Amino acid sequence: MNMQDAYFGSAAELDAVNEMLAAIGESPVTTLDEDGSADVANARRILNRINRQIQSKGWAFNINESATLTPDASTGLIPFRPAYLSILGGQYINRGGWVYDKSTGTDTFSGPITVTLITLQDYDEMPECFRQWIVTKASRQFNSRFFGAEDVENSLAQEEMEARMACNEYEMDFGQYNMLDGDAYVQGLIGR
Amino acid sequence: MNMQDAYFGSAAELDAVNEMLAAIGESPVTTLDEDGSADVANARRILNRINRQIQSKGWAFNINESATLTPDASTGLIPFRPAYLSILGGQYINRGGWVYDKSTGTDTFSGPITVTLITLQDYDEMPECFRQWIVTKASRQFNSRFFGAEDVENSLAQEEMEARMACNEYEMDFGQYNMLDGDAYVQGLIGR
Amino acid sequence: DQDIKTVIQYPVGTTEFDIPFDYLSRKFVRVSLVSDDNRRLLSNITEYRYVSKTRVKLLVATTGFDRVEIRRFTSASERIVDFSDGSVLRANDLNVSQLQSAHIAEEARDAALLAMPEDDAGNLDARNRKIVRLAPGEAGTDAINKNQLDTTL
Amino acid sequence: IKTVIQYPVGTTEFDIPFDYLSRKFVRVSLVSDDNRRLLSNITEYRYVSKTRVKLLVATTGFDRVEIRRFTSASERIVDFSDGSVLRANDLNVSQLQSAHIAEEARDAALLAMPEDDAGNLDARNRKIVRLAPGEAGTDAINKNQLDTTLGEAGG
Amino acid sequence: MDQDIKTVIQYPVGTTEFDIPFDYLSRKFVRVSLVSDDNRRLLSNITEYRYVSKTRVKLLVATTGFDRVEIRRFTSASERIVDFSDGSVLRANDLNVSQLQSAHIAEEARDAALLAMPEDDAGNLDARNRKIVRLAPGEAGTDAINKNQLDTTLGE
Amino acid sequence: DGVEVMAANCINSTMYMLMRNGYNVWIAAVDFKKESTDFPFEPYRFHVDAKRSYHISETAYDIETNQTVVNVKDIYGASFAKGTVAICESDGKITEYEPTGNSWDSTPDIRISGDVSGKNIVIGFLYDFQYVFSRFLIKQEQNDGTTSTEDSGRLQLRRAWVNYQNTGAFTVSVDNGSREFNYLVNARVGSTGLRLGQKATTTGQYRFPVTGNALYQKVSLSSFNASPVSIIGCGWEGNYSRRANGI
Amino acid sequence: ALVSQSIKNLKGGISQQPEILRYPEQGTLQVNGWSSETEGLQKRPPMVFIKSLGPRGYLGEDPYIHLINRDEYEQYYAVFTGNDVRVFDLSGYEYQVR
Repeated sequence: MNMQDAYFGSAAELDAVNEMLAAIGESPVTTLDEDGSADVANARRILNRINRQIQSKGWAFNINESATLTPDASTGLIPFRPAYLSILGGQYINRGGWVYDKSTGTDTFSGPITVTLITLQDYDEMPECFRQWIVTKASRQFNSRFFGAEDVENSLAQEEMEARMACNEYEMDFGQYNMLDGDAYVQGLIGR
Repeated sequence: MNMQDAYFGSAAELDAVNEMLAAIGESPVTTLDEDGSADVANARRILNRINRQIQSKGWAFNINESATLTPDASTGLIPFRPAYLSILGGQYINRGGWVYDKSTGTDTFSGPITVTLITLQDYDEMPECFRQWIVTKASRQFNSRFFGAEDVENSLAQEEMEARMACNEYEMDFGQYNMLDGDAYVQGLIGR
Repeated sequence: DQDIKTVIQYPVGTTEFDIPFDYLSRKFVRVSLVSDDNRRLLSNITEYRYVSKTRVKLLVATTGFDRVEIRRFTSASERIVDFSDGSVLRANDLNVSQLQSAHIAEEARDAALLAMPEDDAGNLDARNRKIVRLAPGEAGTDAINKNQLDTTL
Repeated sequence: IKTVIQYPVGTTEFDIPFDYLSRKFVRVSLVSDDNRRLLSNITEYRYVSKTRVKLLVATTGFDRVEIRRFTSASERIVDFSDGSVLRANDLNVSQLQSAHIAEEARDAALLAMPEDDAGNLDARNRKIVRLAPGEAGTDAINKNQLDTTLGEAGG
Repeated sequence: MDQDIKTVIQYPVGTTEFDIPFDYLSRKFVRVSLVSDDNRRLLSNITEYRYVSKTRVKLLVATTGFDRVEIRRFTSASERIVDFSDGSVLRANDLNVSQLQSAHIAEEARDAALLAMPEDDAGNLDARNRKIVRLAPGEAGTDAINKNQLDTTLGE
Repeated sequence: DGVEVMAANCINSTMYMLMRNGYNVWIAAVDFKKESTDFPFEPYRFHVDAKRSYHISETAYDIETNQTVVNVKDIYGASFAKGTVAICESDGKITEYEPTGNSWDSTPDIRISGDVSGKNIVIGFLYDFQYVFSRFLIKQEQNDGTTSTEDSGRLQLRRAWVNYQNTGAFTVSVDNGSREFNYLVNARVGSTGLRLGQKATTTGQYRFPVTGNALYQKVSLSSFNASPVSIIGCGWEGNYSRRANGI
Repeated sequence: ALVSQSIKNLKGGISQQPEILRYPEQGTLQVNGWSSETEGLQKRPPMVFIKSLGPRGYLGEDPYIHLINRDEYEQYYAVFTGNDVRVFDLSGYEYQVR
């Protein structure tokens, strides 16, 4: 079997959990049982939380500024799904499990409303730089909660910082923000 | 991959693993396929992860600003293969395993689209300076995860910093960037 | 055959439905809202949730759609079981490894059986259905549409 | 098509051309253009050898005897267990079950109209029975429409 | 491509380098063909095209006379890449590749099954803008007719 | 399950003893053989209870049902109530053959599968080797010769390990008040000991995750296999975080 | 911090004592286990089955059994039932007694 003739890829979710366990020196796991092994149950729970937490920060690729929400058909209630990491562009507060206008004291909407929305995404559906930050941050947390070594925590603290910088540069490279022509107020002043 | 001789693609990768083993004071191995163990296997996993981590940062040689993606013939879907470390220069976000457009809410493309792409490239076909950095960084990460010594990590931290500088100088020598005649905006101002 | 287990369609009007097949991963299961003219794939996370291992609940409205479809689509790119040197060999991993390939192959067989089959007479049976689209036939023995017929007329 | 074979009636002994992992995967049925019925093991037929079977019941009213392979994906022929010695043959048979199901899927596609070579859909010199009249021009047209429209033009 | 088909892709002509959009276990399983409406011809490795990288190929032959470039996966069912023998050490790579070969064959069967004419959502057979080649003459009143009969009845 | 032991007397290593079953009475012996097997053909000891070697007759195969019928009563001379009968071939293959229904006295036949004919199988009942650890607490050696623990502050133990000499693919089970996790110890993939033809010797040490309060984590072992097991020692590690120092 | 302890050998046994008081070596349950001197814990050797002596109650409900060990060739296994005496050898053969 010549590996150079073959190109194949494994599961991204399994590798992330598998890479998290290697951070404390443990052996790899073949499958994501979630019932037989406590490491898989503990690791995936931490990985899901870190993945959800990082996305909720708001980046140029997961922020949708033209998202619309249809207000059902019979009643104006819009379901405030728990998947919505943040709703911006207006004042909406999830008053009772439904979207609340919070500017006009109403819970029922006649027509679709445009909002800035961040919806939860699968872990494998992220840029590679963001995936590395998610795994490194989760493994660093997974050490402190469960293993709690000293030299491992110090090493992972530097690794998480380095991965956060790589995501920051990708944020600027993706957005290409400008303080003269991309700025919302200076651009008007440039006109002559 | 080495199309000239498939040996070079496996001999080089053998030395990389055979060099991270020596980082913790281990006798060299001869055949990678016939020596499974739990230490060589861990070494290759870290080397693979470190390889794409450094590549995904973006360098003057692995960035293709004129890369095109052909969107099928009948349909218009571009598969988002995992080899695409970072697709920037536009608004493509990997919506559902395919290439999205964000700016235009569409998934199907009529014709090929140009975009700045970073493709995952094999370890053996990297610049020698980057090959040294990948191995040195991987061996340092391979120490802390499994061996976790103290004086070994102190020495490896210096080597990784020293190796990173060599890549930074080569990145500058490769691109020979200019703030007068290579600059995208001063060039117009210099015109007289 | 009518023993197809991977594909099932329920009429709309109920919030909860049962998955009639077993699956290895939740992302191998596809839930869609199907109508005669429109069809859209309900995402996970937002659109629906799993009441239990074998039952789902729709969190969206089904207005404009006639049927709810649940279909198994296993992917071979995403391996459920990955073997690594130095890791404990378990018979469960070997069983699941074989199961994934069988699941994909069974999906292939169900898809083929869902097509139009030939009856026992040895010729294709359309079962009183009408063939649509069907780009015009250029060879002599090719099937024809009325656009070929109308020009002939 | 390897997984499906049909034999004319008149003989009690029939061969099985395809290799099968289990005797339960093999399906023996009596096929006629009008009706079709399945045969249960032991009671309706018995296995003369590994590759041959004999029909105990009569074949009256049925033109052909059909033998088909239907590998069950739910049940695994090779059950891997700990404390039992693993064999290379056990691994080989384990992959063979998935390969057999794929072969049946390819054959089942061949019974219908699959794509041949450069796209298109081929009926291997097989006519299409039943079918419905086409509402639109793109839709296929049955022989009744041809007979009426060109029969009136013809006469 | 699309959601249902993975092993098949067709690119319009206009460039020399093309991408392989699927994972494969051997380079012999990747088949590159030049496709047009009238005809379609297969390309051999080395002589006609060479592997740029593990997922990209460059074709050396001229692409004139053809409309599209198709890359398709053909996993050999008869020939197993990994053969297990007694007395040999069991490795994870062998288990991974042996599992994948069965899986890759299963996908190829799935794509072939889905390429056959399916029933659509409306409830009737859907040819998907593909002409039905071959086909036998229809005798009964409710039968699909070929163009031979259409031309035959035109004579009178 | 309902086997009563009477008159267990041992000469040298061998330990002879008589048993009642509810159907029959028999004499059995327990021998502490080291690096040896009861029968020449078997590869290893085949740690299966009530074991004996049987040579299946050539005629005991049916083309119709494609099964090799073996009678438990005809080979043992007795009848058994309950248990998992394991039939071991020469190559080391082992298959468990739980009775069809309502004990073995009612249904004493075993179907097997493919043609076997004369192969000198080894047939017996599987028995469960179970051992549960004591609570993983901090133990002080003291000076008067007895070991004393400290229980002033809680201890969150994080990982544990087990040392084994050879073993035969046993399993480790961690149970607390709420859930129960199972970890299986066996030969590692890509190991010289693990070969396709031969049995797995699997020497080494295995580490498994055990998380929670020390007083509630229960660690146990179980084999239920025909393969021998051999556990040497164990260990644990966790976060103590004592509140007040002991004078 | 991370504190660890190791139990070198599991010679141990079983303890009915409270978990705080019992030694690390002693366990709570041990069934079908042979705690050897060299290997810490082992599965007990298999029980080999030789000969069947008859139906239940053949030896009486509550017999008195004595083992006779005279020579390497002859070993007699005498059983005193409620109202009868029976003699067996270690090979399972039964000797008539008058």
